[PDB]
Order: sequence, then structure tokens, then C-alpha cells
Amino acid sequence: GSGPTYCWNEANNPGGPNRCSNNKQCDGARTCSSSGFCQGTSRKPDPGPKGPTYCWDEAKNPGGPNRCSNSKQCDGARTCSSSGFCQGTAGHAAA
Ligand SMILES: [Cl-]
Ligand SMILES: [Cl-]
Ligand SMILES: [Cl-]
Repeated sequence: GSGPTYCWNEANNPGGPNRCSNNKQCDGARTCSSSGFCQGTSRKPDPGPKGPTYCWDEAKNPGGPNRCSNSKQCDGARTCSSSGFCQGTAGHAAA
């Protein structure tokens, strides 16, 4: 996508892992090649520190979707509430 704050899981792409027809199907700053593969570097470091470059799929959390015991189980800049839910805005780019 557009840059390191764009988060996308390429494993599940149509046609197979890391395959694409558009830049939105590639993580971070990666873009779609002429042969239909994502190319480039998503971000440095990867994973990013907590903040807008941190990519995490909360749907898979062990306590249930969007449930947490620590803020590293929350996407982007989100943090763990006292009640054990991820909260705030992740801060990721839309594309
Ligand atoms: Cl970005
Ligand atoms: Cl497929
Ligand atoms: Cl961090």
C-alpha cells in the first residue's frame, strides 16, 4: 500500500500468499509487480514498534476477538483497556 502505516496480511490473498492485482493487497510500502506478486519492503523495523506501523490481527486474540491482556495484542496505536478490550484508533493508513 501507500507506506509503512498501511497494514495488510498478504498470506490470505487471492491466488495465493503474496499474490496481487493492486497495491492495496500488499503490506506497508510494498506494491504489486507486473507478475502479480507483492514487492518491496513493508516497513523497517517489521514488526514496527507500538504505534501506527504496528500490525496485529485482533480477531485471532486468545481471549476472543478484540480482547487483550496487554497492548501488544492490539492493532497499531490501540491499547488494552482496564476491562480487557483493545481500544482507541489503530492509526493505520486507509490505503
Ligand atoms: Cl504510511
Ligand atoms: Cl485463490
Ligand atoms: Cl514498542
